Amino acid sequence: QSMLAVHFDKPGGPENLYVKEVAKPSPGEGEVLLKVAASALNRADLMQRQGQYDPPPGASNILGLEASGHVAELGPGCQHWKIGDTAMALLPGGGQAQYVTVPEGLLMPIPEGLTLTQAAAIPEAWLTAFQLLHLVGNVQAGDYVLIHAGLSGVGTAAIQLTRMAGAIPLVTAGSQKKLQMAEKLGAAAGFNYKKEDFSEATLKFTKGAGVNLILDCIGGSYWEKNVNCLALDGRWVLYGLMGGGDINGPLFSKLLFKRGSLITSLLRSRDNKYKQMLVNAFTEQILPHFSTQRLLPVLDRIYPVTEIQEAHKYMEANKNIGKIVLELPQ
Amino acid sequence: QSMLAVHFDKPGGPENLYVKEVAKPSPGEGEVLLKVAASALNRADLMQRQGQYDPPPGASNILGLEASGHVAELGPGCQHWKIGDTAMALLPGGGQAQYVTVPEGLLMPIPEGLTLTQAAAIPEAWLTAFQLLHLVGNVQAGDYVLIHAGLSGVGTAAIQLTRMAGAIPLVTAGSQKKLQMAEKLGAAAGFNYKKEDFSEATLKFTKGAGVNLILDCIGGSYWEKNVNCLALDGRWVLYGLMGGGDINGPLFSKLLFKRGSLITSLLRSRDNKYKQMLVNAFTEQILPHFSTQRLLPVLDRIYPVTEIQEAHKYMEANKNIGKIVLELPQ
Ligand SMILES: NC(=O)c1ccc[n+]([C@@H]2O[C@H](COP(=O)([O-])OP(=O)(O)OC[C@H]3O[C@@H](n4cnc5c(N)ncnc54)[C@H](OP(=O)(O)O)[C@@H]3O)[C@@H](O)[C@H]2O)c1
Ligand SMILES: NC(=O)c1ccc[n+]([C@@H]2O[C@H](COP(=O)([O-])OP(=O)(O)OC[C@H]3O[C@@H](n4cnc5c(N)ncnc54)[C@H](OP(=O)(O)O)[C@@H]3O)[C@@H](O)[C@H]2O)c1
Repeated sequence: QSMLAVHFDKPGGPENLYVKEVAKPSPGEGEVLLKVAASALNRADLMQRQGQYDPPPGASNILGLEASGHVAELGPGCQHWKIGDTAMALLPGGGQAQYVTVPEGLLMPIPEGLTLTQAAAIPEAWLTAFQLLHLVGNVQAGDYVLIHAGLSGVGTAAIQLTRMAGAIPLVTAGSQKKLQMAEKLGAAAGFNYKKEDFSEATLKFTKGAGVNLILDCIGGSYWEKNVNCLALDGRWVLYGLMGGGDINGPLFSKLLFKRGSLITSLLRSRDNKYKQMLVNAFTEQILPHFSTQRLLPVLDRIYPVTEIQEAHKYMEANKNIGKIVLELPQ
Repeated sequence: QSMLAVHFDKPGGPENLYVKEVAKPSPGEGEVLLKVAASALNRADLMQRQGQYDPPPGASNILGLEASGHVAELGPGCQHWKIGDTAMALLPGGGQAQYVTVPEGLLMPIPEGLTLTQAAAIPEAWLTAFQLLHLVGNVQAGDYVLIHAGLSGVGTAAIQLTRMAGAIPLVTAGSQKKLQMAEKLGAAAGFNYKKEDFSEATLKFTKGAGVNLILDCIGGSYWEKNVNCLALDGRWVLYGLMGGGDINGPLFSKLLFKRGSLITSLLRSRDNKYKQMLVNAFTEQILPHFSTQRLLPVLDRIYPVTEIQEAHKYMEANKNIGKIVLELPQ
C-alpha cells in the first residue's frame, strides 16, 4: 500500500507543502509501524521545509518529529507492544504521514486520559525539554532556569518539567499573551524580549545571582544577554539558533568569568541507543506524570494534515503557544 | 615576626618584582601556617603582576598559587597535621613568600622520594589538570584529549594525567623542543601551532573523529581551529584566554553542530569546599602515583626567590617547559 504524507517537492515557503500519496514504509528489524493519528509541528519542520535543516541520515525525508497513533504492524525481533496498541513516538522524521516505522524502544504509551492528538504534542517538545533539563543541563531543585521561547512547544514542556524538578522557571517570549500562558504553566517570571531586556530582568529576579540554567534556542542574538545573566557555574544550554549562530564579542572572557558551560544539545541527530536511553529515562521519570503536579501537553491549534500549509504559515508567524498538532485521516 | 615575600608595588613588567619584608600571616581557624620551601610560577602570576588578574577576595595579594614547605604553626580547630610535617598546598595566593596559611584540607603530603622543590611543581598544575580532565571535562579511557600549551605546567600535568586515565593526549606547543618533551611525557602527538594547523593535524591523527576533550588555555585565537577538530559530544574545556577572549564567527553553529560543550573552568576563584573536594579527590586518586605509571613533576628551572624577576622574565618568554620553581630562603 501507499499512504497520505505531508510533502514538499522543493524547499521554500509553506506554499510548497502539500499532502501526497507516498510509499508506506515497512518495519525493519525491531521496529513497529505506527498508524499515525496525529503528528505535531516542530520548528525543525519549518527549517527542513526551508531546506536549511536536512533530516538525519537514515531518517525519512518526511516532516514530523513525533506521532501518536496505533501500532499497525510489527517488525521482526519485537520485545512488549501489540498490533492495535495506541502509542506515541519520538521520530527523527516521517511523522506527518499516515504511517511511520518506529523502533519499539521509542514508542511510549499514551498517558491514560489523553487523546491521541494531545499525545502528539508530547514526544518532541517533552523529550527535548527533558533532555535539556536533566541529561544535558542537569537541573537541580532550587535552580533558576531561564527558558527562551518559553511558549515554544519545548518552552512549555520545559516550564513544567522545571517545576517538576523543583527548579524555578523564568521564561522569555515576544508576546504579552504568551507570558500569561507561561505564568499559567508555572513560569515564576516572564520577560518580554521585545519590550524589556531579559538579562537585567533575570538578574533582578535572581537578586543578581543569575540563572543556573539557560535553555537557549535563540543563541547569537541573545548571547550577550545570556552570559550576562548566567549564574556562576551556570549551564547555558544551547539547542537552537533562531537568533543566529554568529558571535561577535568576548563570549570566552564572559563565560569563563562566570565559570559557565555552553553545552549544546541536538536530539534529532542522536543514535537509537541515546534516544532509547532518553525515552526509557523519560518513560520511567516523566511520562507517568501526564496522568496523575500533573503534566499538561500544551496544544495551541489542531489542523487536519491537509492544512499542513496553514499550520506552517501559523508557526512561521510565531502565533502558536505550545504545540500545533496535525491530525491524519485514518 | 615579618617574612621575605615576592612583591610588586605597582603592576607592570617583571621589572616591578622584588622581595620584601612583609607581615608573616597568622593561621585563622582551621588552617596551618606553611613555612614555604618552594613555590612555583604560574601564568596567573604574570597576569596578576601585570594587573590583569586581581587575586580572589580573601586570598592574599602576594604571588604564588602553590607552595611546598613545612607545617610551621597550626591554627585553632585542626583535624591530622603536625608542626614540622612537610606538605604542599594549592593556594589562592601567597606562596612566593616564606610563610603562608593554608586550610589543612588543602595541605597535601609531599610524595615519598620527591624534594620539596619538585613538590612545589605539583599543586597548581596538577590539581588544575586533574580538575580539567576529571571533574570538568570528564575524561574517559580512549578519549582523545587535545592539550594546548602542552608544555605549560598544566599541559605537562595533563599529558600525564590523560595517560593515567587511559586517554590519548595530543598536545600543541610553539616549539620543536617542547613537542619533544611532550612526547617524552606521553603525548601521543604534538602539533606546532607556529608551524602547522593543529586542527587539520588533530583530525588527521583522530581519523576525522576529532577530540573528545580540548584543554584550552588559549581560547579566542584558537577557537575556530578548536571547534573544527572537536569530536561529536566533545567537551571543550576553556580555562585560559592567552589567545584572547573575543570570538568573531559561527561558534554557536559550529559548536551546536558538534553537540559540543564549551565548559569553562577556574580553580583560583573556587571556594574551600570545592578545593577540599578536589584536593581530597586528588589526594586519593592521583597523589599516590607520584611515588609508585609514575607521575613526574616537570621542573624546568629553579630560581631562588630573590630572582623572581628573572623567573617571570623567563616565563613571559614562554621558554619554560613545565614548572619554573622558586626556592625560598629558610
Ligand atoms: N536541538 C534539539 O534537541 C531541539 C529539539 C526540538 C526543538 N528545538 C528547537 O527549540 C526551539 C523551539 O522548538 P518548537 O518547535 O517547540 O518551537 P515553536 O513551536 O516554533 O516555538 C518557537 C518560538 O520561538 C520564538 N522565537 C522565534 N524567533 C525568535 C527570536 N529571534 N528571538 C526570540 N524568540 C524567538 C517564537 O515565540 P516568541 O518570540 O513569541 O517567544 C516562536 O513561537 C527551536 O529553536 C527549535 O529549533 C531543538
Ligand atoms: N583557570 C584555571 O583553573 C587555571 C589554573 C592554572 C593555570 N591556568 C592557565 O593555564 C595556562 C597555562 O598555565 P601555566 O602557568 O602552567 O602556564 P606556563 O607555565 O606559563 O605555560 C604556558 C604556555 O602557554 C603557551 N602560549 C602562550 N601564549 C600562547 C598563544 N597565544 N598561543 C598558543 N600558545 C601560547 C606558551 O608555550 P608554547 O607557545 O611554546 O606552547 C607558554 O609557555 C595559562 O593560560 C594559565 O592562565 C588556568
